[PDB]
Amino acid sequence: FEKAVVFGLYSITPVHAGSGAELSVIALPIQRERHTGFPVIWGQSLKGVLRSRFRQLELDEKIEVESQKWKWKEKTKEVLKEKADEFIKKVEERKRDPLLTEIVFGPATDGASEHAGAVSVGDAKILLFPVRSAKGVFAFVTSPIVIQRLKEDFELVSEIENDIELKQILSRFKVELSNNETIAGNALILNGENKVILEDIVLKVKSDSNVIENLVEVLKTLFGDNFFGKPIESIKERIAIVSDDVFKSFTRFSTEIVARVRIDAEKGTVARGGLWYEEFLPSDTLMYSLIAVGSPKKENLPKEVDNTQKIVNVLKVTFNNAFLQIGGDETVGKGFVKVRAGVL
Amino acid sequence: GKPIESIKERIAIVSDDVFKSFTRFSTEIVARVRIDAEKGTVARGGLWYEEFLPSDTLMYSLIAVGSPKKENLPKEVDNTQKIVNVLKVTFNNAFLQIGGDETVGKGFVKVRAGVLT
Amino acid sequence: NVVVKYPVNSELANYAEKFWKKELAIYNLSLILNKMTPFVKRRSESYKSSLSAVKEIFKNVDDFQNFLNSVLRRSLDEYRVFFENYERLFNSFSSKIFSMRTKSRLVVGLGDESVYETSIRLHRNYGVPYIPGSALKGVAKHYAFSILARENGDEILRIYESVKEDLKARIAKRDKIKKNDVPEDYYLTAAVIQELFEKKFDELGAIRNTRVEIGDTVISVGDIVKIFGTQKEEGSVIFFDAFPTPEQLKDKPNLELDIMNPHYQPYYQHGEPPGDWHSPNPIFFLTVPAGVEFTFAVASRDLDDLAEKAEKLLKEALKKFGVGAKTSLGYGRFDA
Amino acid sequence: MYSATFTLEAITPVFMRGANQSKAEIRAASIKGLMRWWFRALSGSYFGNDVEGLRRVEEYVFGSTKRESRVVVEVVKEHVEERFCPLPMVWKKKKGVTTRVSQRAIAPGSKFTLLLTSDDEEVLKLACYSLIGLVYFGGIGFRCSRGAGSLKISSLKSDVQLIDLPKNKNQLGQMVNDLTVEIAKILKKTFLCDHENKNCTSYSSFWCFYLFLWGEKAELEEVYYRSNNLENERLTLLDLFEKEFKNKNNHLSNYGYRDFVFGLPRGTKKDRRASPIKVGITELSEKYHVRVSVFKTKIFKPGMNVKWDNIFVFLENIGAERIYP
Amino acid sequence: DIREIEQERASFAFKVVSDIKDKYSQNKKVQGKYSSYAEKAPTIILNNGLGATLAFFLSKLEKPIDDVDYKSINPESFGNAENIAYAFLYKHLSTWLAEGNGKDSAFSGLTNGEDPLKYIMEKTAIDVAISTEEALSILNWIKKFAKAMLEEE
Repeated sequence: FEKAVVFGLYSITPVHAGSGAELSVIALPIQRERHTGFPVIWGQSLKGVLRSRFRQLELDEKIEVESQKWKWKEKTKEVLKEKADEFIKKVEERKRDPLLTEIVFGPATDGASEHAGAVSVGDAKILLFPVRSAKGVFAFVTSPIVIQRLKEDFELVSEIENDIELKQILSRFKVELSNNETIAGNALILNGENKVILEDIVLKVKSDSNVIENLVEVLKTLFGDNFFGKPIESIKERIAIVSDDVFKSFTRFSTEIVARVRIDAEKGTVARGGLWYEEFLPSDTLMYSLIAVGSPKKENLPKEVDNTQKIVNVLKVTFNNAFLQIGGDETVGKGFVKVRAGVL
Repeated sequence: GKPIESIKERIAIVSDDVFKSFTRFSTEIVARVRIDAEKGTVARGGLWYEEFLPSDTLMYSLIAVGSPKKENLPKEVDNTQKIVNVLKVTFNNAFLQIGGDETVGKGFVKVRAGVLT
Repeated sequence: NVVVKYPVNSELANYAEKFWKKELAIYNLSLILNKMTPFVKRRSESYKSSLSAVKEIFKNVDDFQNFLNSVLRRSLDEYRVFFENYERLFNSFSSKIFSMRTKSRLVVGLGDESVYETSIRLHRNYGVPYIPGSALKGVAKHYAFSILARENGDEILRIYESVKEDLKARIAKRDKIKKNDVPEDYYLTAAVIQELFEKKFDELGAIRNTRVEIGDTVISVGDIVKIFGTQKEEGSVIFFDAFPTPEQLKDKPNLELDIMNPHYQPYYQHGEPPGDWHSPNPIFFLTVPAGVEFTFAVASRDLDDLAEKAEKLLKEALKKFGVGAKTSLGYGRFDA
Repeated sequence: MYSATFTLEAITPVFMRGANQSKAEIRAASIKGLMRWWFRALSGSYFGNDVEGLRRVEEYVFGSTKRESRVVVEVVKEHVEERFCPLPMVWKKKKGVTTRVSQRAIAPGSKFTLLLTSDDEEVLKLACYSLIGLVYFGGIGFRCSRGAGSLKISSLKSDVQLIDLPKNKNQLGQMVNDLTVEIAKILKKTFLCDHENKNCTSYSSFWCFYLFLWGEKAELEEVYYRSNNLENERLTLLDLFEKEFKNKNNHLSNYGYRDFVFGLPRGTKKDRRASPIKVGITELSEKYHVRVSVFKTKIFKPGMNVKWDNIFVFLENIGAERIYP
Repeated sequence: DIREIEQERASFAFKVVSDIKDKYSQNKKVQGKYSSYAEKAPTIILNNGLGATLAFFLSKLEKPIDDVDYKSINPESFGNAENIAYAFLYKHLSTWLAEGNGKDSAFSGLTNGEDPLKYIMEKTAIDVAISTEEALSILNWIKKFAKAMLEEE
């Protein structure tokens, strides 16, 4: 664990991070932490799409390493000329992953015990939850628990990177809000009243400028000056911080519930029990996950990926300002996010 | 990383049997899967589920340290008290990876040592 | 006069009352429609929470439409940046983008269980009407089924007599007795085609050589089954949702009202004889007016030719079949 | 998937309103419900009191809550022109003047098509016959029972053969028995339901249906209500018919036109009964005549009954000519 | 000894579904309408909130609001089958949210002092969210038992 990269996920379309291990009132729930209920994307699911997307870029020769094209066929041939054609046949028959993917994410399931992957994809936690509001149509909602968990994440990368200067960016945040109170920008507070309406509740506004500004600066440092398509200052006034249980209620209720049916052409109506409900993460939600990078454990590594730093820049240059598919319902335009590769 | 008084309000003491039920069943169960790249769906027989200890779980160990058996040692590690300060300094407020699911970001745990009164 | 009561908790009750009287501006249409439902009470001693009932609390229907559009028009900037981001998402994949205007009225999501006894597909964030990509994929698949049935009805029945007999038996078991009624018509042809495409996808290899004419180009059955995917293979074409272009969202209204006036409802439900009684009870449902422009996008994953074929077939489906509710009454039709 | 195109054209203003009362436009749902009613009435003679069989065949043709309708109807082109025209038998409450009330309506003419499609030839023929019977024997929209919303076909393009267009009064009258025989034969061949059970229809149907003709005109401008005064000498065909209706001498009744021999909203009893007489206007060989369609039923409405002879004596009084039967 | 709340949920759902099945065994329409309403109720609660759903149940019952005491509702006193099903559903939901499976049971009820409609009327949003979770859970149990043992349509 030498260097850690933070990946920011912003849902353009609703994301159904499938769970498939439980049954609820609204069927097909999403994967959430059991003790909290906050919607999360487990690392295994998030890693799979990243690995799958990486394979296509390499197999189509689209990965730019050190601003140079990666010809994996020759790169594997130069590195592993002893079995260059033998290994190529394994990946030609899809029995093995290509050279670069096995170095970064890890060897294919066929070669499980050869070595370990160089990437530790952390779980994607909820950062900003879009919640409907009277004025300021939807407000990015955060909780003291989320930022507290974000603070520990910054402690982890600081320990990994040995950079204390990054361990005090958000250390000045300590807020104790009641259920009826909130910290929100002016765009959400109703005119002439110190109250806000977040889709089911009237919350009195607590005034403290630095809390939102501190959080706003953190995202600006994390993901640059472009908040996935809009300036951060344009959204700094729409951020609201609510109590712990208020945020929990929002994530357990404000998630999209979509009704889907199957129409049989024999009759022209919904088939017998051909209707089911699917729960989706709302559009315009922000989720972050650190991508820890260790020492690549493969033998005879190329000089372009020998160290962790050379791995980190390749990961950033290939998974920044890109669009991925998370969860199911890929063919019906669901689960699409815009990813941002940020370094503290 | 957080004030202890902020979490005192959320500490519950339950009976032994009730706590046992929480330990047995409230642990996380995740249905992992693998998908065939060519077909785009779940590969045949590629489905297995795991059990995880929930996050924000507080566990305490107890390290007992004696005098270093190996001789020919520097003065800074002379006695156990010298050895103790090495462990305390290098492990207080440090993050480890216990158990192995590292590649999928599981197992990280904050570690805070410290001697008693 | 009338009395309006709100089933929401305190404080928010007064705030929603102020919101509905246009005292305070509202920016999110979905929120005001769903979580701030007004229970308008007529001369009857009851609080009817129906769209027809809530229409009364306004001056007239035109005031209702203007208020709804004004609430929608406030979120124009945020919806515009969201649409820009969505269009940027289209350009990433090698997708085909085409735009069609609502030739007739369109209403999607009329059947979702709401307090109003009717609903409409409104975006959770900006409260704008949109067509989910699942609906587009379904209507494209069903139009392909209909074209296949019309073009090669009896042929596939000869090829697949076993499954058609199984389907006839299944219909016979469900529908009273009807032991050998089984009218071998376009309905049964479409049913057996769907059964082939849903549970017997492997048998489609024999008919993969067949081609059906859509628009100007021809499309193979194997091409169709690759486009829509099966229970064992994922589809090769991504069906994105359809959104209205925000440029016209300020000039012409994007939402409007429609009327359902079911005379002879007891005749249809309780079996009473028809005639000049059973005073009709009308209720209203929201729908996007005709002429509203929409943007559609389909992206492939293996071959771009598959994407263009799916685009042509979907264009034909929206031109003829139509999407949304009341597709049998000319609703939800588009044109170039 | 057979198709059938009908190019309609309204000879009289049409009052068809959507959700917005002020705005009037052609509605596919309203005309589809009207076709459902006209199919129920026209095929009612073949069914009589067989309510269950008629409901079954109606659910077959026009769908139900358990099966999609196999007939799809959509209006394609609408060359409409919104204008203001007065209500037939409604006058304003102005002090002294008490003139007519003119709401927005579709102008006369306004040739708009109407497209029919079905997967079965028999069901398409049945739908076409019901729609043509509705067009010929009545109007569509508000106040249709008092000479409003009637149209005629300007062009026809269909695959399944239909009845020929009548050229005069005799052909129009024979078309009633024609359409009845064709629908009876089609239903007996396809559905094979009950074969004309002997019982008077409990609802408005063709079991007891009579067609009447009254007056004639050559210029459409002098047909619909134009003069706002009874004493005016420029009374049109509709205006003259309304004046004759107002005269209590023609119809023999205790309350005259104000009795319950017509639509229910007249007097203390509000109810929802419509006028059995369906006043319409038909053009025959470029000559326009008032169509008086009367539907006789066993029971007027559950709770009370009325004497039907008042309508017939009224028709005989002002010289209405019965073309059918 | 302790009893899990899920056991009380299952017992209450089975009791109410068996009661409606036994009382209206002949009434196929009542059972079908009740099953449809039970399967459609959770979606309405999610879309419009628990209070809106509770009031909408009373809207079809033709009873006015602000006089809503569930103990003072005779669900069998409604002629229409739809009214019967709506009254049964509202009574079951309100009884669960006000008294649970009884005082002696593990779940004594959330509101415990008045009708849940009034609870939503004059109480904070955290309590109404807890009530919404409880209502969704009991509705899931009732929907399962109705889809299992009650005749559909």
